[PDB]
Amino acid sequence: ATCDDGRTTANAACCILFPILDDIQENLFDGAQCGEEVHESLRLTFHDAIGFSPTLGGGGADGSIIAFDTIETNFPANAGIDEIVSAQKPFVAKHNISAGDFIQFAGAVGVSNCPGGVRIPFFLGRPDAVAASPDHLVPEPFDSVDSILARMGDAGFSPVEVVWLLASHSIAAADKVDPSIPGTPFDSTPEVFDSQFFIETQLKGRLFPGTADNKGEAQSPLQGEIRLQSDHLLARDPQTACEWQSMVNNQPKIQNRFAATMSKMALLGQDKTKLIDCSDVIPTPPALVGAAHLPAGFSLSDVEQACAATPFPALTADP
Ligand code: HEM
Ligand SMILES: C[As](C)(=O)[O-]
Ligand SMILES: [Ca+2]
Ligand SMILES: [Ca+2]
Ligand SMILES: [Mn+2]
Ligand SMILES: [Zn+2]
Ligand SMILES: [Zn+2]
Ligand SMILES: [Zn+2]
Ligand SMILES: [Zn+2]
Ligand SMILES: [Zn+2]
Ligand SMILES: [Zn+2]
Ligand SMILES: [Zn+2]
Ligand SMILES: [Zn+2]
Repeated sequence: ATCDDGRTTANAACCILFPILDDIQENLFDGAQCGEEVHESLRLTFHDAIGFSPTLGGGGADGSIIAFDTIETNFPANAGIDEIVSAQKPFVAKHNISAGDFIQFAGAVGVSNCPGGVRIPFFLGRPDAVAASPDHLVPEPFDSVDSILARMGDAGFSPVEVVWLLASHSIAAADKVDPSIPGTPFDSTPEVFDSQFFIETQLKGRLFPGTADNKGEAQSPLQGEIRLQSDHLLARDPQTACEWQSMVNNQPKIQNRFAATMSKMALLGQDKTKLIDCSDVIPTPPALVGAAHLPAGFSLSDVEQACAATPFPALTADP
């Protein structure tokens, strides 16, 4: 199909997304860059979608975190999310798509700006949200592995899928874990969707980048990087450590599994067969530039290897 401005897409219903794409690329993503608002928009896709429990309710990827922002943004696990919700709200008001569609569209567009990134499958047509998520549905960085895997499993994700989703932490920072050092990233390349997060979380912790007693924080290996306790444990626990290590210097697996599992997450509470595939509106991501490495001065002895079956791969260090 050909849209009014000459751009093409498989289904004509998708044409409405093109002015939305251009607006968010400039005005939410700072000119199609992989910066703060991409990272916050990607976090928003998960905090919207994981509000989904067969027992307790919540409609999953339904825009509830925007439609019922007064309730959801005050949940403790949603600390700091009000900023991206307030930034996205005027776009939803101006354009003619539902909040649930907008949150997943913005997350997919954002990720596509990141070198190494992927085009997350995107489907159009979610109805407006009809309930707020229950509290206590979003995993917290001081939750146990058992807790996190039980919560994610309740929403439909296996332990390997949790690891795959956490490739998101390769383009991510924290503002509320240690409020003395807001904006501190989880890996050394927060504007590159790469395996550095899976490498750097496996290094021996050395320091606290800000203060020393924050709930849900573990020691980091690097000044200028922050480590969550949940990531420390997921990299080391016998249920997940082998999958975690399998991501290291495995860019094709990171890409393939993150895209597939993000699509599953973006469809929680929805029926793909009732929606329209508009995946081809999402931009082509740039390539990695771009090689997996240990930080300068580090060696393989600094890796806390946690997979009994497979030795950690031999990486080189930056000079
Ligand atoms: C599995 C359990 C998870 C836990 C415990 C967790 C925890 C956290 C925490 C504590 C922060 C920092 C919030 C702040 O202080 O500002 C964060 C940020 C973030 N999370 Fe995760 N997360 C999890 C899973 C995921 C998933 C599945 C995604 C996929 C979309 C995701 C995407 C992000 C992104 C992109 C950020 C960066 C936000 C920014 O830069 O402001 N998280 N997460
Ligand atoms: C059950 As919970 C996700 O608030 O630790
Ligand atoms: Ca929701
Ligand atoms: Ca990265
Ligand atoms: Mn942030
Ligand atoms: Zn910006
Ligand atoms: Zn519009
Ligand atoms: Zn509407
Ligand atoms: Zn709770
Ligand atoms: Zn709790
Ligand atoms: Zn908890
Ligand atoms: Zn365990
Ligand atoms: Zn480096």
